[PDB]
Amino acid sequence: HSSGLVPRGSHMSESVQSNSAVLVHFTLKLDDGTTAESTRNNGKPALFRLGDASLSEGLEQHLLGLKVGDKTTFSLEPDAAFGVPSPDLIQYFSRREFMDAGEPEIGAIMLFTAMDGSEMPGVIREINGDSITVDFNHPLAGQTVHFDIEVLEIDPALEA
Repeated sequence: HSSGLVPRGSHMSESVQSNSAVLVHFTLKLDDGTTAESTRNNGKPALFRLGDASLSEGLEQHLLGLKVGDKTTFSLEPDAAFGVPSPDLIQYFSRREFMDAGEPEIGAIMLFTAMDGSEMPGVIREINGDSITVDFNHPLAGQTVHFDIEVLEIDPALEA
């Protein structure tokens, strides 16, 4: 063998792979310095799963190769992060469709049920009589995002 290939010592991956589940701490900040999301704020670490389109490819590319205990800080522009916002994700509802959901209020985040029963938040953008405008774009669409990520564990095992 001429590869530099080495049998892996550990029972689990030693560095993040294309399909790893990764327990992390993270902070995600916007250009103005505000914190959009933090594991501190959530109260607990997050599970980042590579290889199933739950993460952007740009985030995945910065996680690949990291080992437990590694910290990385980096920024992503929208095309590598949460994309730019699309006018197609602005949608129109009748006020009566909110009959059981709560009064629409400008700027509120409301939850909506999709056809397959998964839930999606939407932000109330306009209220004009019977017509309610809702924006379903990702909340961080269009933003440059600043990540600070620390790898806690790779492929955590089920507990007995």
